[PDB]
Amino acid sequence: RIPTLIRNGLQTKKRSFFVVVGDHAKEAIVHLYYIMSSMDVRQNKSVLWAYDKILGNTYGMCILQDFEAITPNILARTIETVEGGGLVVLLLKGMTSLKQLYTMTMDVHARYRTEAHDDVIARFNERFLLSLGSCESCLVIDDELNVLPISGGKGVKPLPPPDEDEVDQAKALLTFVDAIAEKTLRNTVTLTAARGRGKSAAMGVAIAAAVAYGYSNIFITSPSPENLKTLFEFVTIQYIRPQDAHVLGQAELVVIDEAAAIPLPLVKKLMGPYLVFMASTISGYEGTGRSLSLKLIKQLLKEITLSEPIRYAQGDNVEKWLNTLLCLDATLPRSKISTTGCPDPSQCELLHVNRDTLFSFHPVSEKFLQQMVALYVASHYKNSPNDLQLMSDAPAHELFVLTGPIQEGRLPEPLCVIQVSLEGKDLIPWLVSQQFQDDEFASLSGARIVRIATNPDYMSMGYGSKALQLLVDYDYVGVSYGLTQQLHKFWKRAQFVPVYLRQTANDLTGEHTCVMIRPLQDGNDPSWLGAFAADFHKRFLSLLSYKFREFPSILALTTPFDHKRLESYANGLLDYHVVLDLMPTIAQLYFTGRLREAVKLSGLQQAILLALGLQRKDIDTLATELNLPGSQVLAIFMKIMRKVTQHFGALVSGAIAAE
Amino acid sequence: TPFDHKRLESYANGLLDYHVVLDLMPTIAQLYFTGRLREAVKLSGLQQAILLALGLQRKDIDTLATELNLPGSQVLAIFMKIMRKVTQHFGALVSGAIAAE
Amino acid sequence: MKFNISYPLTGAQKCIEIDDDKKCNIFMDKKMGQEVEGDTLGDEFKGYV
Repeated sequence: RIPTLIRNGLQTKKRSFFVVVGDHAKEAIVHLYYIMSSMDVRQNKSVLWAYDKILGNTYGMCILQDFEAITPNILARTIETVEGGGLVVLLLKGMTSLKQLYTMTMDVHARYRTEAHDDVIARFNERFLLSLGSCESCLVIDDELNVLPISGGKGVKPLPPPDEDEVDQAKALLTFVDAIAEKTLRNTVTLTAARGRGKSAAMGVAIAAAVAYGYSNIFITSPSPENLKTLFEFVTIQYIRPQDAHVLGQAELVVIDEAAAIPLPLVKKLMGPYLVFMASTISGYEGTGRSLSLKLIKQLLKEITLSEPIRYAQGDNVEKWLNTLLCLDATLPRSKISTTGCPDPSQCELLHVNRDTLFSFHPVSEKFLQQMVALYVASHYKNSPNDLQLMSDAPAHELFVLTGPIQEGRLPEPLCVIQVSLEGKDLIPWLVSQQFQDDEFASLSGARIVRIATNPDYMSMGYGSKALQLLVDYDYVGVSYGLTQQLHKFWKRAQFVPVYLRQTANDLTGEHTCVMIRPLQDGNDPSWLGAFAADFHKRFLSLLSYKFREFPSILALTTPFDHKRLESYANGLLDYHVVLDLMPTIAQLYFTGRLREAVKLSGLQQAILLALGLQRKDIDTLATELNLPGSQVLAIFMKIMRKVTQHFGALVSGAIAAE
Repeated sequence: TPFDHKRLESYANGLLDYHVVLDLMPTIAQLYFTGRLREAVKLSGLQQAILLALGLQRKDIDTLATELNLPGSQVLAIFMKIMRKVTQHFGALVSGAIAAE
Repeated sequence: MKFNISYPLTGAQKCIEIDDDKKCNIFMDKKMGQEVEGDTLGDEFKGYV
């Protein structure tokens, strides 16, 4: 049966999607047991069960348990890991019931929706059914199917034999790479490709290929790590991360893995001192949008691309499936495939559309939303299906599009898009209460502008603001972005008010993330905005010093509350920086506190509170002095805060701790 | 403090160096907190935004020289001038006397 | 950190998955059977011990 078919698959170097749809116990569990025994690419298979750590390894056969919930990113990542002949068994609920399935049963994975209870996500199911149904490639086994026909397999059955599967890199390694010429030999190369293309392996070759003594010595850097393992394993590779990397200049050829992830400022400086190989993943989950990639490239570039996967043969139906399901395809930035495409000429028109557009397939259909998705996704530094699922099923998702000429069914492409995500009642609706003063902040509703993007050909038209206005047009609106003097004014010009400036530079952008709100209702939202804004005002000195970068908080622009915050750190989980900065409530408290503010009290981890807050001593340093095991430091800081408050006012603190 | 005023005048009116007045907040940062002026982009206490960018921001001398468009050395002069301006805004009569003696 | 939270009084066995790091940070360096203030879970646990 399928075991014969499995033999064909590994020979072809392809993988297939096996869908088990039915009762949880019936089709799903028992069949999985049977399949494990039966399907033996090798004896059986590894059959890793998924219901990030996994990538370096590969496995024969795996199971994805969507019965309750479907996390698409996980599905895509899992596929990339599977070896040749492997089967990805997708466990689904009863097929008839699946679309509606999700409600009480719900898509548990609804961590995209994040309503109190999980919901249906019909649209996603519909898209899924479309791709699945389209061709014969995926095997659908439904319960109540006494016998399932298996196209392909032993005997004559459907599956046209691919050639036995078993040059692109070689053409690339030294070869395109021999950078010597009238033009400079030293320059920057940028190889980009989808996952599993061999970018790393390609990057590894150059390491030895250049020999310490001989061709030359190399170097390597990367963002939050990324699998450094393949490149070096394929590799003198040594690794100092970019920031630490900023130290001294030894090497002839630098290689940076997925540089798009690294801050423009840091990246640019580094590229100047040497010759580099720039690698970046695109067209997949956790890849980088090609729209952004161009802007990034422009900053320079000799760019090259690799088309074929090392792990499987091209045309692998499993991979095609995920790409289509996930909407991996990039085409809109260069051009649309139609008479129109590429720049979007004409007068830009602002309009809104609902999620419902998702089901209908006619004018305003899957296509319109799909096009919007491609544009926003394309413009982001990182791409993720969570975004896609949210767009499809999540409630509280609203879109506005800026489109070029519209007339007949087919017209030119969209110039811009705005995606609003209601939030309230992640990012603007999780933190305002953890980071802000009102415990209640989480209760209201607002729409975060998760993503806004204007086609690069069209930018600086005012379409961006036009998009926002349309959003407001017919408690508040919010946005969180990496702070830039430039971006802030855009939002300020938008009518946003600066809410918060956090502590940690965006790992990717390198700028600190700020939050702003555009007050829609006066009842409490302008109140929360103003109150936070005022709080930030008090905090301003604290933040600037704390920043290290010590950037002053302009924000979009040219106490009893403290007691509550303080109690929250002392009595509860609120983090140190939230209370702390140079002097938010925490430093404020140290100034007042007679206690050990100094060697022990104040506000922070070290002298427990003071040495970190005042001194800026390291966590490790005070752990030794204080003789704490680590983690315990925070506990001590909290305890120190509690002590100071009690000294100040015993009765007040007791009540606060209580409620 | 009144002692701070004297120190501040010494930087503004005379040669006393920045760190002496400055640190994170000796008299100089103290002055920036109080000062309504350009403490931020221009005022405060230090070389950069002239005073604030160095004192608050910890921006490099080279960095503000470019933004401020100073030749170098001139930065200190500008910092001093900025300090003088802030003091005058705070109290004109007091600063005049201090400058004098 | 997954949680197997039991409720004496009634006999309520529930399981909670808490992925975000920041919340669980309060259980770190605490001893067995200590008094937990489940407000580092502003969610469904508003004022719990």
